[PDB]
Amino acid sequence: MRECISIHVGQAGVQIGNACWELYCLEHGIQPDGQMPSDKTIGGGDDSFNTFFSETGAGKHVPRAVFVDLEPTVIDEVRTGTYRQLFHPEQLITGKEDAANNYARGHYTIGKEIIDLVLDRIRKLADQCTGLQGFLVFHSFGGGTGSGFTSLLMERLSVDYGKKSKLEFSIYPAPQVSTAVVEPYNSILTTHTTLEHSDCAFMVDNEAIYDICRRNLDIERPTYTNLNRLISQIVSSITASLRFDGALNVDLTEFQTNLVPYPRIHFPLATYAPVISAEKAYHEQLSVAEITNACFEPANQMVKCDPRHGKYMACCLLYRGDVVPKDVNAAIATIKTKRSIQFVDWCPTGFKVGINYQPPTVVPGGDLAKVQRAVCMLSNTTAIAEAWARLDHKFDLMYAKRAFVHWYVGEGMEEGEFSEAREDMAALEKDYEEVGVD
Amino acid sequence: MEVIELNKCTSGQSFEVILKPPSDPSLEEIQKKLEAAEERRKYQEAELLKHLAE
Amino acid sequence: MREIVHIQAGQCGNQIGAKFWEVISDEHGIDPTGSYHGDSDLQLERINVYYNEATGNKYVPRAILVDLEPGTMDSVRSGPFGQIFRPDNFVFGQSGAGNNWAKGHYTEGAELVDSVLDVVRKESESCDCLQGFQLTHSLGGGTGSGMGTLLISKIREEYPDRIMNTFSVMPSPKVSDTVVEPYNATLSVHQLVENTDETYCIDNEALYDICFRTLKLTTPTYGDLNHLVSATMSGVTTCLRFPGQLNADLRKLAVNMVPFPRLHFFMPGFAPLTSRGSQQYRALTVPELTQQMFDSKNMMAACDPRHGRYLTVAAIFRGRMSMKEVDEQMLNVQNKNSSYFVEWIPNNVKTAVCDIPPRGLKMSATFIGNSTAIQELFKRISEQFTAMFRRKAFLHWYTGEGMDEMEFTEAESNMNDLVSEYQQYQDAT
Amino acid sequence: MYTFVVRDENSSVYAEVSRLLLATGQWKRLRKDNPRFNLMLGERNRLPFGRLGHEPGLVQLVNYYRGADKLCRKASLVKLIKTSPELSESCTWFPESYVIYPTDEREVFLAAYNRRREGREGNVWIAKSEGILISSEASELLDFIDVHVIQKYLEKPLLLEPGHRKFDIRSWVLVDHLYNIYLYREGVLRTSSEPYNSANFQDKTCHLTNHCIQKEYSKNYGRYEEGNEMFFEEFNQYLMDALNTTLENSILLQIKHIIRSCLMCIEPAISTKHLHYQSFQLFGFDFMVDEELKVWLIEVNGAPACAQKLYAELCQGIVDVAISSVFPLATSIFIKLHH
Ligand SMILES: Nc1nc2c(ncn2[C@@H]2O[C@H](COP(=O)(O)OP(=O)(O)OP(=O)(O)O)[C@@H](O)[C@H]2O)c(=O)[nH]1
Ligand SMILES: Nc1ncnc2c1ncn2[C@@H]1O[C@H](COP(=O)(O)OP(=O)(O)CP(=O)(O)O)[C@@H](O)[C@H]1O
Ligand SMILES: Nc1nc2c(ncn2[C@@H]2O[C@H](COP(=O)(O)OP(=O)(O)O)[C@@H](O)[C@H]2O)c(=O)[nH]1
Ligand SMILES: Cc1ccc(S(=O)(=O)Nc2cc(-c3ccc(C#N)s3)ccc2C)cc1
Ligand SMILES: [Ca+2]
Ligand SMILES: [Mg+2]
Ligand SMILES: [Mg+2]
Ligand SMILES: [Mg+2]
Repeated sequence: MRECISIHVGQAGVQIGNACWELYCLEHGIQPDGQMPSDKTIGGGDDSFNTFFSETGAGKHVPRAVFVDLEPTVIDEVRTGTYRQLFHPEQLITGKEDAANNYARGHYTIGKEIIDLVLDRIRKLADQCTGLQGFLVFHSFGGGTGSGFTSLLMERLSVDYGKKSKLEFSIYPAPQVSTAVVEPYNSILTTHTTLEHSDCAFMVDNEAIYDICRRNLDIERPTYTNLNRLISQIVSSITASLRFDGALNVDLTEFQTNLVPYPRIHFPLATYAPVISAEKAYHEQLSVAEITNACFEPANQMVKCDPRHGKYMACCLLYRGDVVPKDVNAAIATIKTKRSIQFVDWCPTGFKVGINYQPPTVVPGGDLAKVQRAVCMLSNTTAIAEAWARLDHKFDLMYAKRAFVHWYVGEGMEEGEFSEAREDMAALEKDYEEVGVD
Repeated sequence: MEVIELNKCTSGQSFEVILKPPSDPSLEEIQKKLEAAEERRKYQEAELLKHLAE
Repeated sequence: MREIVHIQAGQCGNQIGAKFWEVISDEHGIDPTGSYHGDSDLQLERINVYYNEATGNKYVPRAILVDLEPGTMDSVRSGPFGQIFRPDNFVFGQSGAGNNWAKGHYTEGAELVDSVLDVVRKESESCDCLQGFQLTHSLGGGTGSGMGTLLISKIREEYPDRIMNTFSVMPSPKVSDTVVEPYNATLSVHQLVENTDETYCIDNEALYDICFRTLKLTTPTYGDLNHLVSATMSGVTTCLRFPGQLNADLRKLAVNMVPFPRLHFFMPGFAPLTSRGSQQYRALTVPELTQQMFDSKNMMAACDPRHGRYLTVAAIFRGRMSMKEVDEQMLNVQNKNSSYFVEWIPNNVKTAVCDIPPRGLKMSATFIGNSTAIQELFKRISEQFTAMFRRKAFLHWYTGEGMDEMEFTEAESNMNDLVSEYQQYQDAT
Repeated sequence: MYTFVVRDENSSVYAEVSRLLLATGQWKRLRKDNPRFNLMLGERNRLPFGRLGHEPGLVQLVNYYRGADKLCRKASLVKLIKTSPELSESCTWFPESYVIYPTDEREVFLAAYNRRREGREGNVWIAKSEGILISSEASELLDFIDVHVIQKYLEKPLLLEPGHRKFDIRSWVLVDHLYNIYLYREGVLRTSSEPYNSANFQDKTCHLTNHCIQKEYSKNYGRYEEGNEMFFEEFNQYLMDALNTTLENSILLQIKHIIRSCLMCIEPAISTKHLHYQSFQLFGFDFMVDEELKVWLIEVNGAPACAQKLYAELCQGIVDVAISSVFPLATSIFIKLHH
C-alpha cells in the first residue's frame, strides 16, 4: 500500500476539503473522533483506506490532509467544527492577513513568508509514509491564496518530491458566485505556473455546479455548502478507486496513464449522474442505461461545453452501486449509435470501466437523495478548451487596458509575467485545436 | 465490441471494453525569483519614502 | 485584518464623525455609557473592528478626534454619545484655522500633528492586525482639509503598507461657509489623489438637493445633511461591522474598485431616502431598492451617472429578503443599461448582503460607484478655482502663511490631469 | 425589451432582420463586443460558440447551428452522405461524387470513370470549390485543380420552353431552436438565358446558372424572366400547361424528402435541445431537376442570399418563427417538414 497526502489551499480549498473528508468518514465508517470499529487491525494496517488515513496507537484514524489558508476564519471553523478531533493541529496552518484577491500577494509577498512552514508540515506528514504516492491539491483559480500560494506550493513540491505524482482539483471561476473582478487574471497566472507541475487537474466550473443545484436539487439560490457537498460527491467518485479494493485507477500514476497521453492536455471532463433532490416526494430509480446516457448530456458536466464538437482521448466510467458489466456494455452499445463520440485517430475508441458495489453515500441532512446506482465519467475531450477560451477572452478584455495591473506590480511581479502566461494559454488553446479540430 | 482484462473482487468489478482500434526549475531559481520581486518591492517602498522626505 | 483606526478632523469632520459613532453604537447595542445592552451575539462578533474592549468589559471607539479650535470638540463631548470616547483621544489646538488650508497643512496644524500621530500610534499598537485607517473631514475648511491631508501624509509615511480610506465632503456654493473653499478643495484633491486608497466623494450640493427636492425639507441644516452622511457611512461599513460570507476588508475593496490607482473617488448612494422627521412605514420591494439605489437622485456626489460610464460597482443590501430576487434585480439593472458599464471589465458589479437592517428600516441598500461621471465634480471645483485664481483673488491669506502661487498652479494642474484620466476611460474601447 | 448584437455587416437577410427588430421598439441593438445580449447575429467564420450562453440572467440565441458546416461545405457534405448510414451509399438523389486534394479518392474516381467508359455513356463531370470547370476528360480537371470535388454531370436536364435552357432550384429552409424544419413556400428558380448546348462545354454560360455569372457573360439576360429568375407560380403554371403535372407532385415531394433527410441525419450532432444556448439557422438548398422530373441535390449554403421580392416576407417569417418564438413581444409562409 502507498499513501496520498491531501492539501487544501485558500477558502475554497479548505471548505471543499471539509466536505470531502466528512464524506470519506461517512463512507469508511470512521466516526468524528477518529474511531473506526470496522478496523480490527489497530495502530496500523496495509489496507486501502490507509491511503488516506493513518492510524494512531489509540486506534485513531487521522486524515493525510493539510489545510493552509493565509487567513484564519475558515480554518478556525475547521478547528472548532464537528470534526475537531479528526485533525492534528499541526496540520491546520493559517496566517493573519490574506492575499487580498491578488495573485502576486499570495505567490510573492505573503507566500515567501509561509512556504517553508507549509513544506515542513507536509514533510512531517510524508515522514509517516512507507511509500508516498503523491498529492491531491484542492484550490480555486480565482482566489489570491488559491492561485498564488498554490502555484508556489506546486513548484516547491516538484523540487522536493520530483518523483511523486501531483493531482489538482481546481475551482473554475463563475460570476454568479465569484468574489472578485481580477479572478480571470489569477486564473491565467496560476495555470501558467502550474501546468508543468501538475499531472492531472479536474476543473469544476462553479457555474455548472450552480445550475445543477438549481435544476436538480431544486435550490433557489445555492450557497457554498450545497456546491461543496455535490463537489465532494464527485471527488469521492474520482478518489474511491484509491481508498477501496479494485483494479482500476489504483494509484495516482494510473490517472495520468488512463486519462493523459499528451501531458499538456491534462484537464479531464467530469460528468456525474444522477443528482436527485432529497426532497423529491416520489422518485423512480434510473437504470444503468439512463445514467450512462446522462453522462453524455452537457447539463450534467462539471464544465459546460459540447463534447460533440471535440475529439475524445480517453474515457473512464466509474459506477457506484448496483451495476454489472453486462448492462454497462448494453448501455454503451446503444449510446454509441445514439450519440456523437469521435476519438483521436491515434487512440482506441473504448471505455475503461470501474464498478464498486457500494452505492453512493449521502450526508444525513444534505440535499442529494440516496440512489441505487450512480456513475461518474472522466473523459479527456478537447471541448473543455471552451472554458479556457472564455477565460482567455475576459483576460484580454482587461489587460488590453492594463486594468488592475498596478496591484500586481505593487507586489513585485512584472507586466511580462502577464503577457507570458497569456502566451502560454495561447499555446495551450492552439494545442487543443491541433489535437481536436479538423 | 470486446471486453478485456476483467478483474473481479468482492468490492466490485473492473474491465475495459474496446469498440474500434486506432488509425523544471531548481530551488535556487525560485528563491532568486522570489527575492527579485522582494527587491523590486523594496525599491518602490524606498522611492515612496524619498518622495515623502521631499 | 480586523482593526480600523478612525480619525475625524475639523468642524464638519467631527460633526459627521460623531453622528456616525452614534448610528453604529446603536447598531451594536452600545449605550452612551459604553455598555452592551443588545440581544443578538451578531452584534459582538465583529465589534473589535471599531471598538477596543476596555476595563469593566466596556467598549471604547477606536477614534481620534482632531480640531485646531476647541469649540466643536467641546460640543461633541457634551453631546449624546460624547462620553463614549476615550478622553485621551481629544486632540485640539486653540487658535483655529480660519478656513485656511495653509494654516492647517503648513503653519498652525504642524504644531499639533505630532500629538495626533502619537495617539494614532498608541491606538495601532493596541491592535491585533490593523487593516488601515479612515478619515472623515471636509475639503473646504482648514483643519479638516489642510491638516487632514497633512495627517494622511504622515500616516502613510509611518504605516506605508496599510489602507488609507476617507469620507471627504466636497464644497458647494449652495452650501458655502467662505469664498476660498475652491482653493482648499483643489489643494486637498491633490493630496488625496496622491495618498488615499479609497475616497468617498460626498458633495454637499447633493445632500442639499436630497434634503430639499426629495425629503421635502424647506430649509436644511448641517444636521439634516449629516444624517444622510452618517446613514451612508453606516451602510458602507456594514460588511465590516457584521458577520458575512464575504469576509470583506478595505484592501480587497481597493483591489477590486480601483483599476488604476488615481481613480479611487467613489459615488455613494442610499436607498430608501429617509429624513429625521418623516419616518415612513412602507417596506420597499427589492426592485424598488435597486431602482432607487441606482437613481442619481440617491447619489451623494452631484454627478450624473448617464454622463459617464461605471468602472466598478459595489452594492450592499441589508435586511431579510430574497437573495434570488436580489440577484435577479441586480442583473436586470446591468443588462437593461449595459451601455453604462465598461465592457473591458467583465462582471464589474458585485453585491453583498447583510441580514441586519439599520435602525428604522427593514430593507436598506447602499451603493458604491467608481464612475467616470465623478469628473464633473472635479471640473466644477476647478472652474470655481480658476474664476478666482486668474486674478489671484484672496491669495494673500495663503501667501501670508508662506505659500507660493506655484503650489496653486501645480494643484490645479494635477486636478485637471485627474479630469483628463476620468474622461479618457469614459471613451475607451 | 430584448438586446441583440450584429457581428456580420455584409448579410442582406440579417440586415433586414436588424431593421425589423429595431422597428418593433422592443429590441435594442448593442455594440458587437458587448456580451450582455439576447440575440447574436454572428459572423460566418470562427463564430465564438464557446462563449455563448454563459451570461446569467440572459437567454441567448444565435443564427447559426454549430456543426452545420458538415452539410454546407462541398467536400464535407459529400463525405457525410457517403459515410452516414441514413444517407445510404446508394442515396438516389445525390449525384455520384468524389473528393480530390491537389498533389484521397483519386483512385476510386478513376476506377468509376473507366467502368463507365466501357459502356461509353455520358461521362461529363464538374470540378467545384467562379473557379468551376466542367469537362469530359479526367486530365484537364486534374490539371485545373493542380481541395476540390468532382461530380457527375447531369447530361440530360429538364429544359424550359421557349428558350431551351436549364436551371437550378433554390429553396430556403428555417430550422428553429426546437429543430422544426420550415420550408419557405416561395422557392426560386435560377435559369440559363442562353440555350443548353450538349457538346459546347466551354461556353460557361450555357451550363452554369449562377446569377453572378449571368449578369456578366450572358448575351441577353432577362429576356424571358426578369433578373434570370422564375418564381413558383410561373413554374407551376408552365408545368401544368406543358407536362400536365404540378410542381408540388413532380418536384416538391422529393425536395421535401431531401431536406428532411439531410437535416434529420445531422440532427443528433448539432441539436441544441438541451444546451445552454440555442441555435436557429437559414439554409439554402440547391436542387436540379432532370428531364425525367427527378430532383437532385447540388449543394447546401449556410449563409444564403434571398431574392429581392421575398426579402421582406421571409425576414418577417424569420423574426416570427426563429426569434419571437424565444422572445415573445406584446396562413404562415412556411411548410413544416414533419419528423
Ligand atoms: N465551489 C466553491 N467555490 C468557492 C468556495 N469558496 C470560494 N470559492 C470560489 O473561489 C473564488 C475566490 O477564491 P477564494 O478561495 O475565496 O480565495 P482565497 O484562496 O481565500 O484567496 P484570498 O483572496 O487570499 O482569501 C471565487 O470565484 C469563489 O467562487 C467554496 O466553498 N466552494
Ligand atoms: N453535377 C451537376 N449536374 C448538373 N448541373 C450542375 C452540376 N453541378 C453544377 N451544376 C450547375 O452548375 C451550378 C453549380 O454551382 P454550385 O451551386 O455547385 O456552386 P455554388 O456557387 O452554388 C456554391 P453555393 O453552394 O454557395 O451556391 C448549378 O447552378 C447547376 O446548374
Ligand atoms: N456636510 C457638512 N458640511 C459641513 C459641516 N460643517 C461644515 N461643513 C462644510 O465644510 C466646509 C467648511 O469646513 P469646516 O469643517 O468648518 O473646516 P474646518 O476649519 O476644517 O473645521 C464648508 O463647505 C461647509 O459646507 C457639516 O456639519 N456637514
Ligand atoms: C466590483 C467589486 C468586486 C469585489 C468587491 S469586494 O471583494 O471588495 N466585496 C465587497 C466589499 C465591500 C466593502 C469592504 C469595506 C467596506 C467599508 N469601507 S465595504 C462592499 C461590497 C462588496 C461586494 C467589491 C467590488
Ligand atoms: Ca488497520
Ligand atoms: Mg480567503
Ligand atoms: Mg467652520
Ligand atoms: Mg448559390
